[PDB]
Amino acid sequence: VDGQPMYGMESQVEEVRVFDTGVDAITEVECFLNPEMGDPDENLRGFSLKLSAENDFSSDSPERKMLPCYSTARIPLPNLNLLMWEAVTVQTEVIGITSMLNLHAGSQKVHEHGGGKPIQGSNFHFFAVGGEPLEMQGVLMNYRSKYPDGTITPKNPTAQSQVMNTDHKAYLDKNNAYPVECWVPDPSRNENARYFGTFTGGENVPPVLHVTNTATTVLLDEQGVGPLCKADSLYVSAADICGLFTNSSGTQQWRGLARYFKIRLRKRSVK
Amino acid sequence: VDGQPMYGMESQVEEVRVFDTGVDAITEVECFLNPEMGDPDENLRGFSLKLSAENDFSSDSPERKMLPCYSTARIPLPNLNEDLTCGNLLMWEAVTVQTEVIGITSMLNLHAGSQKVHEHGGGKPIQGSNFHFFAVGGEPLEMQGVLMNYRSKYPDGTITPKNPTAQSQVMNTDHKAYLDKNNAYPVECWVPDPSRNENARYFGTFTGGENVPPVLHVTNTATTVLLDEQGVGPLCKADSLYVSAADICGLFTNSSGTQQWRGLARYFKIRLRKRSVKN
Amino acid sequence: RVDGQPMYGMESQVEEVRVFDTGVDAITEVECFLNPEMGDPDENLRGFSLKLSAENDFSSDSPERKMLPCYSTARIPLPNLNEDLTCGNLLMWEAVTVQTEVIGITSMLNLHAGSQKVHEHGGGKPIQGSNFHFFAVGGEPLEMQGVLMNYRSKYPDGTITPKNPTAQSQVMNTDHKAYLDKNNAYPVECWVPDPSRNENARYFGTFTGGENVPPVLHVTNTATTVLLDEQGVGPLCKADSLYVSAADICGLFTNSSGTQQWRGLARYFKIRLRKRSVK
Amino acid sequence: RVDGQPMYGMESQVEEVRVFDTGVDAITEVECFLNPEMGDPDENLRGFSLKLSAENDFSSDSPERKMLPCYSTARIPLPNLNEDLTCGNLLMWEAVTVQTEVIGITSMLNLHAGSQKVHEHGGGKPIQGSNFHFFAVGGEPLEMQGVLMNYRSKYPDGTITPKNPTAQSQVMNTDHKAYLDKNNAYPVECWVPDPSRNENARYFGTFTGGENVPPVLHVTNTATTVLLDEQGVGPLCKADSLYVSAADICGLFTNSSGTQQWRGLARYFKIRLRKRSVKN
Amino acid sequence: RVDGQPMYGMESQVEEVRVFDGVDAITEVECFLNPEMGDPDENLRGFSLKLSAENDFSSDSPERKMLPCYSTARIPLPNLNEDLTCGNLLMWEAVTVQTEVIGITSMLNLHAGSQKVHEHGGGKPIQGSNFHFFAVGGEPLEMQGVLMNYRSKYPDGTITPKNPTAQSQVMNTDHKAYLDKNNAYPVECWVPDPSRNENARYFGTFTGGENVPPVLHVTNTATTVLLDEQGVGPLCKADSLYVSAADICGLFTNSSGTQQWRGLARYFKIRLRKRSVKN
Ligand SMILES: [Ca+2]
Repeated sequence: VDGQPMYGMESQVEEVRVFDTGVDAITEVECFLNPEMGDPDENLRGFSLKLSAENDFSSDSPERKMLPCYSTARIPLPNLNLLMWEAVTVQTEVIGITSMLNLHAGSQKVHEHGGGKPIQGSNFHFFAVGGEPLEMQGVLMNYRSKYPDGTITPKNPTAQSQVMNTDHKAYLDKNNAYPVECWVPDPSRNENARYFGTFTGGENVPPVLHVTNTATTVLLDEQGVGPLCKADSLYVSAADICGLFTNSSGTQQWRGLARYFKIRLRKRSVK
Repeated sequence: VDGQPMYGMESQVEEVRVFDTGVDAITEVECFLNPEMGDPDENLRGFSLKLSAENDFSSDSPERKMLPCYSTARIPLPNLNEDLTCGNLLMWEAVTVQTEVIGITSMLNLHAGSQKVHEHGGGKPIQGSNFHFFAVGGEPLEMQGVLMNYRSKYPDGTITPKNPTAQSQVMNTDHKAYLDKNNAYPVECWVPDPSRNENARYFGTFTGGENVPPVLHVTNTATTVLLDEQGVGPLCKADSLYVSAADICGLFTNSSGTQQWRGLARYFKIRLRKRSVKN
Repeated sequence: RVDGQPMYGMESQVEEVRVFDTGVDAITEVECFLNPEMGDPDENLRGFSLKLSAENDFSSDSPERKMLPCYSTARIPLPNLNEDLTCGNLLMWEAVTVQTEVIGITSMLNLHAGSQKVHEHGGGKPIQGSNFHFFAVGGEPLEMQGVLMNYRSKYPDGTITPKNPTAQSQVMNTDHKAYLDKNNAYPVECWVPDPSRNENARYFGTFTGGENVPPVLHVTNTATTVLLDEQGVGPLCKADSLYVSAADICGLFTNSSGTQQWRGLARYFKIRLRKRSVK
Repeated sequence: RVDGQPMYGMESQVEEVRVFDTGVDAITEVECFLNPEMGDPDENLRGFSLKLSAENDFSSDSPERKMLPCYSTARIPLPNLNEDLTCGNLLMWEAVTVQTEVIGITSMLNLHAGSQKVHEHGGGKPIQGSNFHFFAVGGEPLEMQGVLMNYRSKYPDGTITPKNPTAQSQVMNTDHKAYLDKNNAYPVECWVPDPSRNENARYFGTFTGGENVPPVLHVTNTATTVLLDEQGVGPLCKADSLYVSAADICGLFTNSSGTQQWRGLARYFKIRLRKRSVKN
Repeated sequence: RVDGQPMYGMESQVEEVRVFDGVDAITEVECFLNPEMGDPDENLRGFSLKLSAENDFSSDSPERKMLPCYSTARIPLPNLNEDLTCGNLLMWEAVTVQTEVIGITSMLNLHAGSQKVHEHGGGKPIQGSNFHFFAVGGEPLEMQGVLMNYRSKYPDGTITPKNPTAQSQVMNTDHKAYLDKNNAYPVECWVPDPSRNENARYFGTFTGGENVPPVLHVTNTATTVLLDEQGVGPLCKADSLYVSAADICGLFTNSSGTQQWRGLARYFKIRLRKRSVKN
């Protein structure tokens, strides 16, 4: 899996803490994923290319830099070997939500003499923690969409690809390649990961984003077993499309933000 | 019941797992229902025909491909009483269900088909009136008919309240039906009958209006318990499990201003156990 | 006496009576429905009001009967329990739980009949705006308090409204006490359940006001309201009579002309009763 | 001293007093109501404000009395418990629970009287926009903190507003402490419950601001607010006085002319009290 | 150093210190933070300068008085160790916090300054993008910088991410700061750092959009518990308690159509206990 770097010089692991009261040592990993909104030039990191509109389904050829893609990373863990790292809990929030209080830069005035238009409209907030790559199912608004070089989209789509077509199974195995609009986490798989997403659609939808270091998601299933890290690898996945930025011209760009992860792991004996 | 296929080549059962630690054997059935929004041509699977408007109640003849219909399927289960003696009935009991709508991110395509929100703007998101509904039962879902307009003339290929009257716009107890055909019972004509469905659990939210935002959640960590107050889930009569859905996500608005319903498939993971019952 | 929707005879709105008897603490379930009373301006528009007037000065406000939604109510007769008991023993039916939902919420997905196009080439306008959803289960008729938008409103023949209203009738006037003793007569806009009484009933209501309010309605056979108070006592059925009350104004229907009508739906009730010893 | 809505005598807004006493731990329930104080611009428009002015410069902002909704409050007198007790024994009434709802929420379904048509041939405009729903139960008067949109506002005779306001009065100015000691005098726009005080009361408020905000109002006789703190102690009625406070601005009524008036409704209270032994 | 809003001396924003006492004495500290919205002149305390619009990302130079900043204060606490022998460390531990925004009803003034909503109408309520945030810690709040536009040129009197790059619009780990100065860290530049703040609890909700209604609750019955999973609250390491807030309520629209941020103060009641710790 070719994800965002989680070792070496550009590593997005900010801290590793070990809590050891003699038995059942907990390892906490603090890391982040950057959004992959399309980045139309070197200065507009975290934005998409301006959106096209009204393309007939027969001639729908979106530009690469217009398509937000899923973020993912493989975090390498110490080799234990059968003892496996088990993901127990995750704290996660979107980083930089207050940046949207800048109404002076770039955004269309709401009216004569007014401030800039806030980022608003369709948003998607999603994260996953797994012991293997996230498993995706493809579903398309329009099966005839012609997707650009550098994206991975449902192969040999049909009209059924607009509903459920079981041919479209993929691993989230490349960062910044699987367009959010083409793929969802596969509810029929991901037996070894936990995923969470909310889509809110509409022109005037307000973004609502919460931050707190007091909220924890438990990753243990009903049997008290968390995701188990195959090949000593921990997989984090995100999509955080916050809404649409409206320029003075009236053009619209997706805006995305990074997601923080604190994952608590323990060593677990397994068959 | 003539539903979406759940055996053979086109079966919409994706996986059957059996968890057997000697005693409490659980069978998990993973399946999906496709939406039945009307499918106006071979390319627009999951959409309706464009919506007509302002038909007088006296001349209201909606086209078949304009009407979303309920989805349903019969899942066949192993026979349990094949190797048992008289007086012993083992039945499959639906204990829990995990369900979510499949492909909710597809609505982040604002480049294809949808009217610009304003000059130089992106496409209009799918929005407006939506209905999200699912049912798990040991027999076909039981429906009650209610009509906006009793005089509506419904097209060939649909099953709608027979001999409607003005009372059919409120409660008319004549309009009882089994959801016994997939893609035939128009969502606008039928609701789950609260007076029946003693052997199923159903769940539905209608949200009406022009600008209603769709709000859809996905997670493999949420489970609905199907057991009643006595700890009994739906019991599968004739070794048949029934899943039913309607997932009208909202209205798609074309450049022209024409509007089509957009629907998505629903996933089901149903946990079943064997239960001893009298006779 | 209470002159409600019929709950015995040929036109009875009791759909089923089940008795669950495992030797002790027999439960009787009553399944019934109330139809909405939105005004029914002609024989074809059952469940709708007359079109809404606007801008009447408070000094000349004379709304038409068929424009005013009214509260629904019914007396359900129960078996006599004291026919076969000796003196000093009073057995009463006690309402323990209620399952209730609005019947036919999907009927609002008909956007082809009657409703004004949302824009050129568009579908019909969904029902939306001000709504009120209310139900009560009691052992006696529901007790009402009158409050008026405008005390000078002149209410039509066939309605019962606050007698001798004053400016204080626009806030709290304690003269305006009434029993919900007639179906389709007490205008919703004039009356609320009296929080100062109803010691022997449970009531529940949500008002949502505004032009563009989206309707949100849930259906499920898995949700139960417990009617027991802190002491574990439900409503007690005086004179062996169970009282159900409802108002389900779903929002406003907008015609092609731009005229608006209230749309209402029926409400289902499943009430669990047990026999209780009382002094 | 608190000059509130009448809660004894001929005009008393106590509707019922029920006593439940099974020999021990007697509960007294007090049922009462507060009327809204929206401004009442003439004798016929009880429950409404004067039409709203707009665009007054901060330097010349002189709102009319009948344009300002005010807090409602009342002192309910309770029996003395200490008349036949000896020195060193103090019994006080303790507020344990409250059931409260807004009275007359369905009155807003009158779209035929007074309200501007929503469009040609349409019904009247529903009441909507900025609303405030607030209630308090206490063993002493409600304690208020003043905060002003505009400190230079000149408030009319008949109102009590922050004395000698400053620019800091638009944020937190600790000079602006008051008791809610007069019904229909403390303008809602000038005052909030003081979170730094009210140790002997429980208060609850939601403000929702905006042009198109829908009113959402619930009624049920099955919902109870527990007034007990973490130690299981409710407000103590220290001079045998129970204090109820409310503000229920439901939104704006729009006339045919386009003028806007606040519309308010009364609030019902059922308060359960018990007798509690307290130290001298 | 933390140069915050005064919490000792004549201008102290500590309103009360209560002690509840035989063994586990609780000290309650009641204080407030004022908002720092920019205060464009001596009369407009709690407001920002009118907002500019449409600055190209390459020429974005916002004025100081246009930028809301985070509020913070260091509250000094009694020394506990003055009469203890070495190897014994008593520290103040923050257990709970009650907090609300002060003066939410001030937004019911629709007569002063605000543009009429329409001819003959009242003033436009404050509405749009808002941010409500508070923190309680035993050390200064730790911030991460993120920018809408990395090329923004921030005015003298602010502290903003040093040497920003395109990555500063997403996650750039160079932008670490302590909230060490009141009215200097612009809200739009900084968030609490989830990678740090091991010794504080923070809570924030951003709601963006033109027409967002402000929703604000007040009650003295709601408490936030600050204890972690081990039952340990923030520990005030140098006998210093840190409170931080940002309460941008929305936009005020003048008659001209110009817009200003409006902010309000936040109250804090913090319950502290003495806790024995290792040196
Ligand atoms: Ca009573």
